[PDB]
Amino acid sequence: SVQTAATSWGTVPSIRVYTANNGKITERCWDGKGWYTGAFNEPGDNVSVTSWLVGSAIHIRVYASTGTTTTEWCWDGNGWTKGAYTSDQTAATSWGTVPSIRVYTANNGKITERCWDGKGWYTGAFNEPGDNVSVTSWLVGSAIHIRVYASTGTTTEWCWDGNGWTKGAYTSSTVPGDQTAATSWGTVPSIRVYTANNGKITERCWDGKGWYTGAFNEPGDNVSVTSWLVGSAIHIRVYASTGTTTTEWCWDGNGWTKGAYTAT
Repeated sequence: SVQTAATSWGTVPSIRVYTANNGKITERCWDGKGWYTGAFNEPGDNVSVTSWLVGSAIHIRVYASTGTTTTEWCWDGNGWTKGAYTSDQTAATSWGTVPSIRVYTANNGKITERCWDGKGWYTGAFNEPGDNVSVTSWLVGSAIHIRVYASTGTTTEWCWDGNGWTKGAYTSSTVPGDQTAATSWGTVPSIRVYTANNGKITERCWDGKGWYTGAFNEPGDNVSVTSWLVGSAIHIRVYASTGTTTTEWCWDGNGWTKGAYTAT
């Protein structure tokens, strides 16, 4: 299967899905006005994405990986520029507006972190075993809360609450080498952790009071996910991948419906 990562922003919204097929990562945009190919094209077998907003514009970071080489590609409004990231399988997330970017790298079963406080990159304290990694985070107004999902060749949530990593209460039924995705929203928060286990992606949910299996159930060997808020209404977009097929599935508070993105 192809490998996919996605990001969204704004209440329109605008969604960016980056699909790595045979060493060439390709973009597919959605400005609320149709799916159209984007100006992003770089070499890569793996890609993870994150984005924030500064002012009325967007800033996208896209982390392409080949072997053990991870080159960052920036969109500060002005073209796709090479980044200053040095360090395969990766997962990125941001917060604030400086911003602050963590990029967890599940190179060779040991997940390692690279942090950006705005003043250069520096290796972070995170060092946990696992083949696949996903990440999500959220702000409470002062404290950042990161949830890192490590899957040994069993998925183990790791929790940073502004003070030391601690093992999380995530429970799910996985298969060897399973592939995971995650998104979050709200202050509670609400977490949706999707895992790909031999062509059948499942959902595990946490509204703040006990994990529980979600309603989502579709076919796929890879999952990416993103969400956004229209009011207190959350809209999630999950991208399942099999071969080159990539079917978009949409939650809009009203059951799981198919999505406008082509299978491709």
